[PDB]
Amino acid sequence: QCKPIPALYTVYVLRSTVRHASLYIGSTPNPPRRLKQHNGLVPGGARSSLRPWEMVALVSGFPSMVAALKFQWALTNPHLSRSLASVVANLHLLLRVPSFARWPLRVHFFRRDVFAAWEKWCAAASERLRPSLAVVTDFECWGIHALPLDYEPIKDYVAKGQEIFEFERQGACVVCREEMASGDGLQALCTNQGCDGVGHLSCWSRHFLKDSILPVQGQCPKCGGEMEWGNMMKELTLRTRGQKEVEKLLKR
Amino acid sequence: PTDQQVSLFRYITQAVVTAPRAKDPANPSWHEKMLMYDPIILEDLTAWLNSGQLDRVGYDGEVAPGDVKKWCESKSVCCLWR
Ligand SMILES: [Zn+2]
Ligand SMILES: [Zn+2]
Repeated sequence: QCKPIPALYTVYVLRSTVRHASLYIGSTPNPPRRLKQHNGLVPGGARSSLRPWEMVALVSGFPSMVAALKFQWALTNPHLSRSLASVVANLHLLLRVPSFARWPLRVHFFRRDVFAAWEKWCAAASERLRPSLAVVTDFECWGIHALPLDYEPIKDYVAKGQEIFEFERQGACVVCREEMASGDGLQALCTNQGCDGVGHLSCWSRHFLKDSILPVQGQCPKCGGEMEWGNMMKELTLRTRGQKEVEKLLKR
Repeated sequence: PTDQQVSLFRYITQAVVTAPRAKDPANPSWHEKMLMYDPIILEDLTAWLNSGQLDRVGYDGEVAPGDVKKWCESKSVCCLWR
């Protein structure tokens, strides 16, 4: 990869309001614009007969566009892995499937009916869904027009790294304790404000996993706070690759 | 899943996670690339696995890209064909 972890990339379930039985499964990093395209207001969409469309639900936090498409196709084709009942159930299984089980994902619902089917299915579910998988609702700006399309929800975090690593306050690693030189390997910074704990990238993975390759949840050694591996990487890749993206965020 | 892959997976895991970490942040190691959610080109990884990285961790022989793809999916590692 050569671009940082996108600020937002979703896989959405689209429904017609003309016909509640017509669903459509796509992906986008900008849900408001893509919904505007599905309803003919912005040029770019794929049949007005079913317009206007709505986004009843979406899954967020795909760490790469490739990943979001691997998921999108996997949900448009359950016969190789239709109705709201099956879409809800296929989504539930895919989130447990090993190929996606450890991804930094969040499930969003926007329609009390569709969210009701999700709870109806989870009540009969075979396996319980991983508790780190946040399932959040947002009914009736709201809905998809509340999701932050940019890197603003981590602006202070990014500024913290811009200080620690520009002025070489990285210190010593907080796992191996060996003093890390500047620009000497990938050095990942903790998320919680007030703490400047830094460590070698492969050391955090070793620490979070105490079998597996990809960390999910974990606690900080220095400050004791909790972090999600997706956020820590979204800052590391932002610093390593997205120098331009960082400048537009902090107005530098 | 298959009775023969499970042995090969323990080696593929080993070779990836024991490879030296990169000293240049711009050119990360394969293990570090997966840690940062990078899409992993199977041709590149499989070729790197057959460069001698499996003979290091004690697996004589060769691996197929399909077996490597099944490895990535068992570890939630995003991969794709070239
Ligand atoms: Zn270290
Ligand atoms: Zn901390």
